[PDB]
Amino acid sequence: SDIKAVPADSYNGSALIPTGDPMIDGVGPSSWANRSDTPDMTFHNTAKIVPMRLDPTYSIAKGDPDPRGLPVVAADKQVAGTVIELWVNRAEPQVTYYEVQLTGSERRVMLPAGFVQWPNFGLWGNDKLLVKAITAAQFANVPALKRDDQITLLEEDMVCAYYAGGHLYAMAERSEPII
Amino acid sequence: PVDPVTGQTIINGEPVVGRVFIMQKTDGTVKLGKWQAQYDGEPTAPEAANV
Amino acid sequence: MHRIWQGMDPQIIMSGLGFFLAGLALIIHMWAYSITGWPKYKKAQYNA
Amino acid sequence: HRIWQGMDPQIIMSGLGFFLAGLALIIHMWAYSITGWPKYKKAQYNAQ
Amino acid sequence: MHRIWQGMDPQIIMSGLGFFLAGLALIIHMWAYSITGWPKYKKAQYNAQ
Amino acid sequence: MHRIWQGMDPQIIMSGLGFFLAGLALIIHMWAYSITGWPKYKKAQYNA
Amino acid sequence: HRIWQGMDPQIIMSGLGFFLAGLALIIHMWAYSITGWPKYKKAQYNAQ
Amino acid sequence: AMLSFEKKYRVRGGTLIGGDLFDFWFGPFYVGFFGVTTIFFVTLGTLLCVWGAAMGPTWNLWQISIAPPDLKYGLGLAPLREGGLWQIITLCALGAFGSWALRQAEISRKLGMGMHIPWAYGGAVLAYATLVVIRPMLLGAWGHGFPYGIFSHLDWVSNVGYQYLHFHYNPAHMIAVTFFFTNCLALAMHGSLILSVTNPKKGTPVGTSETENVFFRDLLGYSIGAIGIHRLGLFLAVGAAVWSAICIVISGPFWTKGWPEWWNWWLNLPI
Amino acid sequence: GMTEDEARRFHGYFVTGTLGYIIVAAVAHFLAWQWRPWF
Amino acid sequence: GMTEDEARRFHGYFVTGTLGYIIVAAVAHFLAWQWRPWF
Amino acid sequence: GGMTEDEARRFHGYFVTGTLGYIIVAAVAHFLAWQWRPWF
Amino acid sequence: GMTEDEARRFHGYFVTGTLGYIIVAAVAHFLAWQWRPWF
Amino acid sequence: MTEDEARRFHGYFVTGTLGYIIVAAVAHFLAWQWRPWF
Amino acid sequence: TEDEARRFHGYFVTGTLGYIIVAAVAHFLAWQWRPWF
Amino acid sequence: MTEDEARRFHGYFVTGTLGYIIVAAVAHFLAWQWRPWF
Amino acid sequence: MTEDEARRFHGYFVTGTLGYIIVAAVAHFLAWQWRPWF
Amino acid sequence: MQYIDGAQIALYAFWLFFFGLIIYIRREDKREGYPLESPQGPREGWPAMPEKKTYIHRPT
Amino acid sequence: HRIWLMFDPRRVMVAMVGFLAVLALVIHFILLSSQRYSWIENGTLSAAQAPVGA
Amino acid sequence: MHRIWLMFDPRRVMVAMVGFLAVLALVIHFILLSSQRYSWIENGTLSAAQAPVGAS
Amino acid sequence: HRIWLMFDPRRVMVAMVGFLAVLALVIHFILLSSQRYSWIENGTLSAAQAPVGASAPAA
Amino acid sequence: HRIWLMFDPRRVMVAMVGFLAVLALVIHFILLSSQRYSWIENGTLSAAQAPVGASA
Amino acid sequence: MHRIWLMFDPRRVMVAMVGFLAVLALVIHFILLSSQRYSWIENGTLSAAQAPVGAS
Ligand SMILES: CCCCCCCCCCCCCC(=O)OC[C@H](COP(=O)(O)OCC(O)COP(=O)(O)OC[C@@H](COC(=O)CCCCCCCCCCCCC)OC(=O)CCCCCCCCCCCCC)OC(=O)CCCCCCCCCCCCC
Ligand code: BCL
Ligand code: BCL
Ligand code: BCL
Ligand SMILES: COC(C)(C)C/C=C/C(C)=C/C=C/C(C=O)=C/C=C/C(C)=C/C=C/C=C(C)/C=C/C=C(\C)CC/C=C(C)/C=C/C=C(\C)C(=O)O
Ligand SMILES: COC(C)(C)C/C=C/C(C)=C/C=C/C(C=O)=C/C=C/C(C)=C/C=C/C=C(C)/C=C/C=C(\C)CC/C=C(C)/C=C/C=C(\C)C(=O)O
Ligand SMILES: COC(C)(C)C/C=C/C(C)=C/C=C/C(C=O)=C/C=C/C(C)=C/C=C/C=C(C)/C=C/C=C(\C)CC/C=C(C)/C=C/C=C(\C)C(=O)O
Ligand SMILES: COC(C)(C)C/C=C/C(C)=C/C=C/C(C=O)=C/C=C/C(C)=C/C=C/C=C(C)/C=C/C=C(\C)CC/C=C(C)/C=C/C=C(\C)C(=O)O
Ligand SMILES: COC(C)(C)C/C=C/C(C)=C/C=C/C(C=O)=C/C=C/C(C)=C/C=C/C=C(C)/C=C/C=C(\C)CC/C=C(C)/C=C/C=C(\C)C(=O)O
Ligand SMILES: COC(C)(C)C/C=C/C(C)=C/C=C/C(C=O)=C/C=C/C(C)=C/C=C/C=C(C)/C=C/C=C(\C)CC/C=C(C)/C=C/C=C(\C)C(=O)O
Ligand SMILES: COC(C)(C)C/C=C/C(C)=C/C=C/C(C=O)=C/C=C/C(C)=C/C=C/C=C(C)/C=C/C=C(\C)CC/C=C(C)/C=C/C=C(\C)C(=O)O
Ligand SMILES: CCCCCCCCCCCCO[C@@H]1O[C@H](CO)[C@@H](O[C@H]2O[C@H](CO)[C@@H](O)[C@H](O)[C@H]2O)[C@H](O)[C@H]1O
Repeated sequence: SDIKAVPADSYNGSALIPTGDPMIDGVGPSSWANRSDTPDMTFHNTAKIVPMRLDPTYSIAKGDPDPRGLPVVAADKQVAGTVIELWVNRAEPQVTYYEVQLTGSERRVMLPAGFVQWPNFGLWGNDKLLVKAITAAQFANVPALKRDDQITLLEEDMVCAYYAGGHLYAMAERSEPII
Repeated sequence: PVDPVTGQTIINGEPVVGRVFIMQKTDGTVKLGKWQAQYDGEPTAPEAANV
Repeated sequence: MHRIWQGMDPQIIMSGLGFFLAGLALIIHMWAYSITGWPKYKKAQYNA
Repeated sequence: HRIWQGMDPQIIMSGLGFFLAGLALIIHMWAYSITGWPKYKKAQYNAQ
Repeated sequence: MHRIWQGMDPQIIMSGLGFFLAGLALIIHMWAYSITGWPKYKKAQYNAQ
Repeated sequence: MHRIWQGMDPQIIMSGLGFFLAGLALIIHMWAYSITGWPKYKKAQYNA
Repeated sequence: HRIWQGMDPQIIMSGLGFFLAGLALIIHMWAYSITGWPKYKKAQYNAQ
Repeated sequence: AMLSFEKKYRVRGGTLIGGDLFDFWFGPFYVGFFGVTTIFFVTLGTLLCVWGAAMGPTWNLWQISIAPPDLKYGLGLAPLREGGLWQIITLCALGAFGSWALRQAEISRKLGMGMHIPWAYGGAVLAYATLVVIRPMLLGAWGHGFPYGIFSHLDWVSNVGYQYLHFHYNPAHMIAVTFFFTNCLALAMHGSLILSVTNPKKGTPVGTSETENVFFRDLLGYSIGAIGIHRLGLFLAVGAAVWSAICIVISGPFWTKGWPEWWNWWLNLPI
Repeated sequence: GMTEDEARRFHGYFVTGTLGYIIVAAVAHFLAWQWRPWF
Repeated sequence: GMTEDEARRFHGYFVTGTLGYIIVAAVAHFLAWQWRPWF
Repeated sequence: GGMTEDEARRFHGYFVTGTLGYIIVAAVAHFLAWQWRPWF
Repeated sequence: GMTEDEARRFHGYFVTGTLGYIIVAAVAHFLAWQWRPWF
Repeated sequence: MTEDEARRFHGYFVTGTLGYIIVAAVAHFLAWQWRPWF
Repeated sequence: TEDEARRFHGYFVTGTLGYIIVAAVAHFLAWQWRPWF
Repeated sequence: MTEDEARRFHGYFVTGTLGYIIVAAVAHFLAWQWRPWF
Repeated sequence: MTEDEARRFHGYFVTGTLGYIIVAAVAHFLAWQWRPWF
Repeated sequence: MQYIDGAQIALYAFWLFFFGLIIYIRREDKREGYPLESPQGPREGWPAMPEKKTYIHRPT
Repeated sequence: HRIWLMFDPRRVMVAMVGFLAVLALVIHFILLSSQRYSWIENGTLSAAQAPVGA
Repeated sequence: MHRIWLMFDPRRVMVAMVGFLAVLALVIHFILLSSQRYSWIENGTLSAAQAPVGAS
Repeated sequence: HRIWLMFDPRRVMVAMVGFLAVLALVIHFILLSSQRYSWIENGTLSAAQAPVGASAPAA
Repeated sequence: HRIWLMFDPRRVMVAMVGFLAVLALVIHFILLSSQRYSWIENGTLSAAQAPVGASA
Repeated sequence: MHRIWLMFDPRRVMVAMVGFLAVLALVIHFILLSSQRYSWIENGTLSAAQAPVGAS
């Protein structure tokens, strides 16, 4: 019993019910793989994913909104923080993560770009970021990093798994039949 | 053959209770045989080209 | 007697009673037209 | 009379009315074809 | 005798007895109509006048 | 002899006997109608 | 008599019922064909 | 039997219909409400296909054919001998194809995934629905659908294609073929690219994402992204089915003459 | 919904409306019988 | 739903309604029998 | 459950009374039907 | 299930019911035989 | 989702259903006069 | 929840049985119009 | 679950199965009189 | 939605709906004078 | 001979090649997540799971 | 009955409504396209005039 | 019988019911429009005596 | 009677009902396809008039 | 009414207008494709001259 | 003997056996239905002397 889940009934093939809070214990869609605890490296032995402040040769293409200083609207339609720094992939130039400072600051969390949607599919005014996967309160329980400048593959899985697991566990309604 | 009196169909000397029909497959379809058999009822082979 | 109406909205009763009476009166009127043949025998006189 | 206990009187009247409405309409159609009433009287008034 | 009704809802009994009686009386009335030929012969008189 | 009814619901027994008796009486009645020819001969006397 | 011990008495009787009911129905079919009983008595009543 | 990492993912929730009653796994398969609905329609449809084979002249697998009704029945349910069995099987197929898509949506919801697979599958279902539902309704008879037989439905395609005297000149068919051919070329390129990096020249280390982008820039001057290739493959494969559905639905319901004659508009431009 | 007190007065008006409607219908069928009897 | 006191009074109302419906139906068949007997 | 021993005892009384009244009334209907068109 | 006391009481009613049903069915076969003997 | 609003909704729903059925009954009777199907 | 199941069962049983009786009457009407045996 | 509920369920399942078989037997006997297949 | 403007909206919706049906009834009256369909 | 012709021979050679290829690809499919876990013990379908495959990484 | 403690009453009635609706449509559609019971066209014929397969 | 709405959502019931009724009404109207006897747009003005009847 | 320990009664019921529905529909559909038992069209015929299938005679 | 507390007036109004516009276009095009009510071509004919479906 | 169940679990073998028996039974019933001699739905009531026999 090291996975913190119990079978529903004694019939085999039955689904597991998590015992605690599946977001943090990593069960079901919140599960992560035990990847290597070392940062990914580019072709020249440098960290693959780094914040822009560590490499000033990167910039934002013209005609693309600068998401820094923009509000982060969570699944509650309540602002969960503000984007302050971008994490980019140097092997293939692309935004990978957003760094969000909470409303009462005192901490910074990461937000994968795959869960970020823009208003009107990015066609009309882009004044905020949409995060449908997690609530504003659970932004505070996103796993943190060991260092402020590089991210290993182990934690990379943990942040992505935590957000992806919130499409089933953010609210009780999301884990229930529609009819 | 048909019974002269009752009108019943006789099969191998035994009358049948009911209206007898000859069984057939879907729309009277018959499985194909050899590829040469495709040319029975067809016109014969065409004459040589005028060159 | 009156205890059958307890808990019932008087508007709902009158709206549902009017629906019954209107549709029933229309059906029996069409029923009565066909039996007596009233509009036919007078329409044909004015259209002769 | 104890059979009515725990039963909503409105549901019972709405189930008796549904029964009587559908049974009376079926027997009326049954009686129309047996007596032949509307047919003979309508043919009298529509023989003009 | 009366213990056969223990642990049962009296309304389920009355609903099933109505189902039995209504379905049975419909089958035998159709049975009876074809045997006596009642509505046929009476409606034949009234539809020939 | 009574020790066979041990641990069995009496309402289940009666419903399963009711199924048997109802379905067997229906099959034998149809069986008996064919043999005696009862409704056939009486139907012919009234529908002639 | 030690063949019964460890066996369910209901399973024994429910398995004898299946055996006897199905065998009595096979042989009643067998007996009807051999004697021709319903055929000859049906033909007496259904040809008059 | 389960994969060595599978146990922690087998959790409840994510269904669209039902609760713990239909939230179990039969062997490797997940059984939902739409898993139960799939099995019902698959069993009913397959048994009726076997019955259609038994009604026909042969048990040969290639020669079995269950044909649609005659055009004179015109959107009615024909006799089962005369094509009505084809219509019943069509309903079972539609129910099974729809249930399969909804069952896939339930599985992705349980795994915290996107909804791309059900909608990608819907492109194939749309093409099938155009062939047996939409186009026959526009033409006014269920008999415009194709028969259910391995080589019988090839005869239908041939004769329908020649109903327009040259089906190659269909403008939507030309586009749909290009989508199919480009998809096959792109899939070969993508499969080779991943395998060549992961299985490189013997004795050398496994390559990186730079190696792919550098290689395709060296060969062609442009390298689509790692996400770009998967977006393109989805677009090419699904767009092939969508353009196929368009190409068949315009033949008959909209264009009735030969397809070569359609190109009059290009030849009669004022210039 | 209605309480017991108001359902007693509602029933009083409802019964009066039913009787008056039936009285008018009775005269209607009475006048229709002389014009064209249906039996 | 209802109570024993409520069902005792209801049963009295229901029986006098069931009864009275039968006599008026009995007159209906009596008048119909005089007009066109169905046997 | 429902209809305990006391309730079932009184229910069985009203059931047997209703069953007999149904039988008697049906017997008269069969007697009237027999005089009109006997079925044997 | 069913106890020892009520297994016998049920069996007594079942035997009486089974017997009375057979005798009543015996009279029906007696009457049917004088009407249409089936052998 | 309370017994109070379930009763208020049921009264309007029943009346709306009741009204819908009668208009269909009048429509069917009107069509039977025009062209009966039996 | 065992009491609410018993009350629902009465509604479902009555509705199921009443629906079959109504369908039996419709089948009776169709037999009068055009018998299938 | 418990053997107490495994005895209750099996009683209704067998009676339901027996009821279904009997009505099917009646249906097959009805069809045989109308149009026998042997 | 304060439930009070719903009454305000309902009056406008009912009048607009009933007014549209009356106008459409006149259009069917005009079309009947031109070419009856019964 | 008479019934046997070149197209049939080529078709059956292709069938054998395809079945071999499918066996090889199914072997490659079982390089992750195997052997399967069951209450009865370890399980492998046909084809059996292949030997462990190791990659080569660039030095740091 | 305790059957509703095993199956959800809300879901059973929804699935039962769907099955009966589909069954009723199939039977109505089978009869509609038959020679004998095409009631939209031949519903006014009497039982003697209705077609019989032969 | 108001207790039914404590089980089923009135929003989802009405939307599902309105959708089914509209689809059913369109199907029946289209079936009659495709028939010979009740193609009311074309014949329409024929009396019941002159309306088509299927073969006997 | 122990079969319900090794199998979920809820799932066996659903499987059984689904199997019976498929089987019943298949048999009804096969008979509707047959000439002798196409009861919608020829159900009013007597057994003496019902179709009987036979093979072609020798001559 | 209390129904507007259940359904959004904007969603209902847009859906209703969209339904009515589609329904109106369908009916106008069904009559246009018919023979009796192809009013753009035969609209000047009198009711006696307008085409009628066959009495067969 | 019984130790085969210590090698194959009773549940899996039973499901496979039931599945194989059902498929075999349906295949044989359908094979006979497609034959001339044993199309019992159609001929059925023919005696063994009247039943079709394949050509010699
Ligand atoms: C190319 C190379 C590779 C080619 C091959 C590629 C293969 C790809 C797939 C790979 C996996 C295959 C193996 C597999 O699926 O194993 C499942 C099972 C082990 O399952 P498990 O792990 O023990 O089960 C877990 C769990 O479900 C436990 O639940 P429980 O034990 O309570 O099971 C309850 C189930 C079963 O009960 C049943 O009654 C179901 C019986 C199904 C089979 C028989 C069908 C006919 C009778 C139907 C019932 C009759 C009444 C009882 O109850 C359920 O309800 C489970 C879900 C069933 C489906 C949903 C409900 C459908 C309802 C409507 C339709 C009804 C039927 C028409 O193991 C076996 O069955 C062992 C044998 C496996 C090999 C296949 C053998 C096939 C033999 C026949 C071949 C015929 C060829 C034409
Ligand atoms: C040749 C064929 C015949 C014919 C033969 C039959 C026969 C026979 C029957 C029907 C039945 C039905 N037919 Mg048809 N029918 C014909 C032509 C039509 C036409 C048409 C366009 O001409 C239409 C619209 C219909 C429509 C209908 C339905 C109204 C009805 C029920 C279907 C059903 O089960 O739904 C199921 C789907 C649902 C969603 C069910 C919804 C819930 C229902 C409404 C609840 C009922 C509760 C019940 C009444 C309560 C009873 C209470 C107790 C009395 C106390 N028929 C022709 C003339 N029809 C069936 C029926 O039930 O009739 C009563 C039936 O058995
Ligand atoms: C053979 C068929 C006939 C014909 C038969 C009909 C019939 C019959 C009708 C239409 C209708 C319409 N036709 Mg057409 N129509 C023909 C040819 C045409 C042609 C054309 C180019 O030939 C066109 C463009 C149109 C266009 C139109 C639209 C104006 C309208 C359908 C849309 C709609 O609902 O609008 C909405 C347009 C409006 C003006 C709606 C106004 C609504 C407001 C809310 C009324 C408010 C009243 C007041 C405020 C409140 C009173 C409250 C209480 C009652 C006291 N018709 C041919 C000749 N047409 C329908 C219609 O609605 O007609 C009026 C209709 O029923
Ligand atoms: C003389 C014949 C004509 C012609 C006539 C036609 C006609 C007519 C049509 C096409 C269509 C197509 N033609 Mg062509 N065609 C010709 C020559 C060609 C040539 C060529 C090299 O010359 C090519 C490349 C093509 C290419 C194509 C495609 C664009 C298209 C087929 C794909 C498709 O629709 O997928 C769509 C995919 C599907 C329909 C599959 C759906 C599958 C469903 C959803 C799931 C099934 C699951 C299954 C039952 C599971 C089984 C069990 C499991 C295995 C266990 N044509 C010639 C000139 N062509 C077809 C088309 O566009 O169809 C829409 C079509 O009907
Ligand atoms: C074959 O079918 C075919 C051919 C068709 C043959 C037909 C056959 C059949 C079977 C026909 C059936 C006919 C029938 C039988 O049921 C018909 C039934 C008719 C009936 C019952 C009519 C009843 C009418 C009642 C009326 C008009 C009451 C009006 C009340 C009014 C005006 C007062 C309102 C004001 C109030 C209350 C004050 C509010 C106080 C308040 C608010 C306060 O105080 O708070
Ligand atoms: C043609 O061929 C086939 C079809 C085969 C031929 C065969 C046909 C067959 C078999 C027919 C069967 C017929 C039949 C028998 O079965 C018919 C049986 C009919 C019956 C039983 C009718 C009963 C009617 C009862 C009525 C009208 C009662 C009304 C009561 C009222 C108004 C009082 C209401 C309460 C009030 C005012 C106060 C409430 C107190 C409250 C609220 C309180 O206290 O709070
Ligand atoms: C084609 O021909 C074929 C068909 C082939 C030929 C074959 C035919 C065959 C085989 C027919 C079989 C017939 C048959 C079987 O044997 C018939 C058997 C019929 C029977 C048994 C009928 C019984 C009817 C019972 C009635 C009416 C009882 C009513 C009782 C009432 C109303 C009281 C209810 C209680 C109340 C009100 C208060 C108590 C509550 C209390 C105290 C509380 O709440 O506490
Ligand atoms: C075509 O050819 C073919 C025709 C097929 C040829 C046919 C061939 C064959 C082989 C036919 C076989 C026929 C047959 C086989 O033997 C027939 C077998 C018939 C038998 C056995 C009938 C037995 C009936 C038993 C009855 C009626 C008992 C009723 C009991 C009652 C009423 C009491 C209920 C108890 C109570 C009330 C007390 C509750 C106490 C409680 C709860 C408590 O105290 O707790
Ligand atoms: C050949 O032809 C084929 C086709 C093949 C033959 C086949 C035929 C078949 C199978 C037919 C089937 C027919 C069928 C059954 O299945 C048909 C079933 C029909 C039904 C059920 C109709 C019911 C309609 C009811 C309606 C419209 C109700 C409307 C209610 C309204 C508007 C008021 C609501 C508003 C409220 C409450 C606001 C208050 C809010 C409040 C107070 C608050 O907010 O609190
Ligand atoms: C040739 O044709 C082919 C097709 C080929 C031949 C084939 C034919 C075949 C195979 C046919 C099969 C038929 C079949 C079997 O499968 C048919 C089976 C039919 C069945 C079982 C129908 C059952 C219907 C039941 C209904 C309608 C019940 C409704 C219940 C209601 C209304 C009550 C709800 C009450 C509520 C909600 C109150 C809640 C209170 C609460 C909550 C409270 O108080 O709290
Ligand atoms: C040419 O034609 C072709 C087709 C080719 C030839 C054909 C060939 C073939 C292969 C045919 C196959 C036939 C076959 C296969 O074996 C047939 C097998 C049929 C079988 C097994 C039928 C069994 C049915 C059982 C039923 C219906 C049970 C119902 C039970 C009920 C209703 C009770 C439920 C309620 C309960 C339990 C409540 C208590 C709960 C409680 C107490 C709680 O909760 O506690
Ligand atoms: C099999 C139905 C498939 C339903 C799936 C698609 C949903 C859309 C439903 C479209 C329904 C069309 O409705 C269909 O109209 C045709 C028109 O000939 C009717 O067709 C039948 O009756 C008409 C008259 O009634 C006859 O003239 C015609 O020869 C006969 O085939 C069908 O009985 C009816 O089913």
